[PDB]
Amino acid sequence: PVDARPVDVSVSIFINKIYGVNTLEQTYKVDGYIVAQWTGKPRKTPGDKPLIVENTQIERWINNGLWVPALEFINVVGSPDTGNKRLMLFPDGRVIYNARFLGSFSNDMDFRLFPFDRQQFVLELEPFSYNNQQLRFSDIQVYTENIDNEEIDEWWIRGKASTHISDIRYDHLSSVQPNQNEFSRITVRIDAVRNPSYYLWSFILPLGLIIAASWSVFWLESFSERLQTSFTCMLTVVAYAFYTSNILPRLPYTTVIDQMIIAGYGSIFAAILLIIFAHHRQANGVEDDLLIQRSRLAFPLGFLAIGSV
Amino acid sequence: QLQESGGGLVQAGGSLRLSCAASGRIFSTNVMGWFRQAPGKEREFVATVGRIGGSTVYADFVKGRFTLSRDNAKNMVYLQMNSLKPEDTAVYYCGARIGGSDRLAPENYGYWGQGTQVTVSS
Amino acid sequence: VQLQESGGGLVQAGGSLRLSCAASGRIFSTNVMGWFRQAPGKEREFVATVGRIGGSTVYADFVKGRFTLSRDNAKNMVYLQMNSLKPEDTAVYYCGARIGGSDRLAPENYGYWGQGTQVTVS
Amino acid sequence: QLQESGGGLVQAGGSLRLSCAASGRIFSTNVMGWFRQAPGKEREFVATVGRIGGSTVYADFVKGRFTLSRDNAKNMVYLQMNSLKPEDTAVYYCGARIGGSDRLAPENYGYWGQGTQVTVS
Amino acid sequence: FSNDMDFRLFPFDRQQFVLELEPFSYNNQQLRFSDIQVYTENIDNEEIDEWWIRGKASTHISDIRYDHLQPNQNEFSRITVRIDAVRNPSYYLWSFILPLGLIIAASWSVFWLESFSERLQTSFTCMLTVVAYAFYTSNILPRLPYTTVIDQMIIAGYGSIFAAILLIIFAHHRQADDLLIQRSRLAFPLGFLAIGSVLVI
Amino acid sequence: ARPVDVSVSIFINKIYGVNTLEQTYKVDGYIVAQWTGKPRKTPGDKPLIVENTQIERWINNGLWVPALEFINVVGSPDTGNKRLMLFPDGRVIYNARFLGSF
Ligand SMILES: CCCCCCCCCCCCO[C@@H]1O[C@H](CO)[C@@H](O[C@H]2O[C@H](CO)[C@@H](O)[C@H](O)[C@H]2O)[C@H](O)[C@H]1O
Repeated sequence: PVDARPVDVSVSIFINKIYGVNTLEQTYKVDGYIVAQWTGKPRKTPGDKPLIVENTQIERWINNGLWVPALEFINVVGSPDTGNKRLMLFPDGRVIYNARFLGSFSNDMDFRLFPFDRQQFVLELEPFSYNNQQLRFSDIQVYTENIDNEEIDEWWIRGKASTHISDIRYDHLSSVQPNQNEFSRITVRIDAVRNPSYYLWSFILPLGLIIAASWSVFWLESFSERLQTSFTCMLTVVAYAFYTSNILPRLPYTTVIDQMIIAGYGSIFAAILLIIFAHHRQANGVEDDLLIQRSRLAFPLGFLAIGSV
Repeated sequence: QLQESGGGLVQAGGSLRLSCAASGRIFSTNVMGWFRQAPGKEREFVATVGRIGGSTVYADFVKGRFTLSRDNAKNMVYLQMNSLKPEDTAVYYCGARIGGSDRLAPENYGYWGQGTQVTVSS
Repeated sequence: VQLQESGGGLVQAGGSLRLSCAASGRIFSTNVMGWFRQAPGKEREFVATVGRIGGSTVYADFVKGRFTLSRDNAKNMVYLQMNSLKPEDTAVYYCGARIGGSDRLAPENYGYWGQGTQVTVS
Repeated sequence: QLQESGGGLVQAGGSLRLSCAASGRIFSTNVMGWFRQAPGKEREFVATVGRIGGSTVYADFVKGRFTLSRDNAKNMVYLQMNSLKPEDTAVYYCGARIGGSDRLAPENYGYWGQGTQVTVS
Repeated sequence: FSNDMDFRLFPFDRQQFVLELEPFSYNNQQLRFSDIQVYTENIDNEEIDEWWIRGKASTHISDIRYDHLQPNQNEFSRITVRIDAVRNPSYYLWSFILPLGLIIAASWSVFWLESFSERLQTSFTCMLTVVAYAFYTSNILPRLPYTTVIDQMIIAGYGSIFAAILLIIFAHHRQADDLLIQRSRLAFPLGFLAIGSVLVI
Repeated sequence: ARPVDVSVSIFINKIYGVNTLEQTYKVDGYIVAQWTGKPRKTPGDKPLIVENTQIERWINNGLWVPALEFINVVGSPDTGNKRLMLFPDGRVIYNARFLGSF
């Protein structure tokens, strides 16, 4: 009439790589190993040595009564690709489960500061069917790749992997037995910063030269020259917008680069207005407001002013 | 701006009902989470809402003693604490999630209130 | 980047030594350092270096569990605890830094070699 | 340019060693293959190297009697032919594969040699 | 298969394609690799292939010791194969680098125009031509988290045309004389190639 | 003989991957189906959990687990873990993870 204590499960996760970020779906691929270790029923093994049971032989041991609880990735999108898997069965009842996995995982990702964004890649683990009165996680160890030089890396890892063990309490479990609606959850977090070198030298810098060069229209001598050249500048930003889009990640919001593109449109458009205004302002026909046309310094400073905010 | 309340001194095994009042630009109460910090020790996670509806995330030391409830109309959340123990003595803060993806990480919370002291004696 | 080996000397069969390699310059970490050796007439051959995954270390087939690589990232150093020496181990033990590529076992992917430390077993 | 040699008359059951000298732009002897053509019949494949290392492709009539080897030093290939029979009588040609996607197709070979006659009684 | 690949010198990069093999469950007390042999494809002509295999396949047999794991049971036998290859730069030199050079060089011809208006306006068409070319390249060349050799040329083009725009305006709006400093038709290509040389260090 | 009443719960984790031209989208979540079947014996006459491959073994022996089809799913959905909770009184709770294009 005395209940049995929960089965403690020690977990070790080995992360090989985090890649394949899909900005729109807020997913990312993770390749690694997962190790889970608990103590079950004592059993006989050949020569009383630890026994190794690999892959499809595991299901034969399950059919004959070996207990192997299903551990689910809470935030995995779809069924993960499982490679080799292994059971090490000890005589004293210990079981060690080791498996290779590759899966797509989901997370909350904010790319508004792109290309200077920071992300938190997480894996959440939880038993699929056994609550924390039957099965609980006792500890979680995480191991990651030893980086040599991160210069060629898309992401720069910062800090050691963070981990949590916590209880998830569900309000919609049919049966309502006292303290039978909580599950043990492992959470691992990997913090990283994007390597912005490629986006700084190939995207932001040329766009600054294109926008700056557009301010040279105010150094042309005739109104007709200032107007027709602006359209070449307008066409140069459109050309650059297409070059941007075809390479930058799709997002439901504008990034830093997207706002620079917008700022170039406004500047060029504002210059077209200023050019026309100065040439027709006086409404007399000799509209030659050279003083305002001498805003070759005031227009870039007005731009830089609006951008600071 | 966040403001806690409900703290107080209690004997071992007693109860409290912390309350957090939200005022300002918070879309809903799903963002608020309870934390605590004892003298010397670092601020640690206690409870907040889970990702999927009906679920709530509790720290491993809760052990079913505490419950998180909310009143989205009044923009408040309550932490009903029971079976309190001396180890639960600390300043209980109320924070608001900003971003990232770690409901349990204090690094991703801000707008902390002044806190409320909880004292359990024998 | 400059590397300087140390810890060599003479020892009898079955003895022990502790080699040290001090890194000075621009190094991202000690993960990039690896021990090599070259006996007279024999090529410079790989001995040990860190593994790709944490907790793992790559050892040449002749190590047979005798040597053990360790590191003090703070002091910016790696150590090689050599035990159960044999006459065949006599050689000049250099210290290289992986200069790229994906073959930790390949000397061609290492550089900034040191002056080397002599080890002789009788 | 290719030149064959080593043919001649041999008694049924005897052996011969055909040689093909290669000259010109030929980075390796892998592209070379042996063919034969009897009077009135079509030029049929005999032997050339296999795609993967260690493999060699032989016509179905060879039945282990012939062996293609190469001397990259002299830039040459040899066809060692044993257990010859009257059915093997033909002019044996040496060709160089000039692209295509069929090692066994004469259409994919150019630079043929004059050929060397093999005659078995 | 994954490996550490560095494409910064693209399209003149060399890569090491690696295969790593290890028993999944048995340490080197139970299962150890005794030898490894590798056989590759017999190549006819390499001018058609994207990569050129330089040298025979290298192999290694080492031991991997795992800390996270009785004594002497934490070590696994590993095979490593390495295939060294070099990219075929032909396609990228003729269709990408060469046309980009004619574009940059062609942009130096703005100094031979006999009017400030003509010099400053044609420069914008040149700028537009480099941007139109950056799209053509990005649409074909591989995606990376860093710049390549072609990406730097493109940046050099942007810098050349932008620098020329500043020189065209300075010459004309510093005095009232102008045409004589515009006779830098030789000085500009040398300064570009000069900087273009110190970029190769 | 009356019809079997099945109580269904559906948890939706994510809706993403809209394909505009094909008018499809991806949904990740769980489907829980409860219903009362025939009484049966279970270990210790307690609720029994059966997971994944062991579910099939139970069907062969007589357990009734009806297939619930997503009418508007495109191709076979990616079913992850699935579970049965079997009660002695006959109750069955089927629970399964799914990712599908709808
Ligand atoms: C002398 C002439 C100079 C011309 C200068 C022209 C400069 C133009 C700068 C364009 C800036 C665009 O910046 C734009 O900011 C708005 C308002 O914050 C953001 O707007 C968006 O986010 C905000 C939050 O910040 C939401 O509340 C809003 O509903 C949404 O539209 C856009 O996502 C961003 O694209």
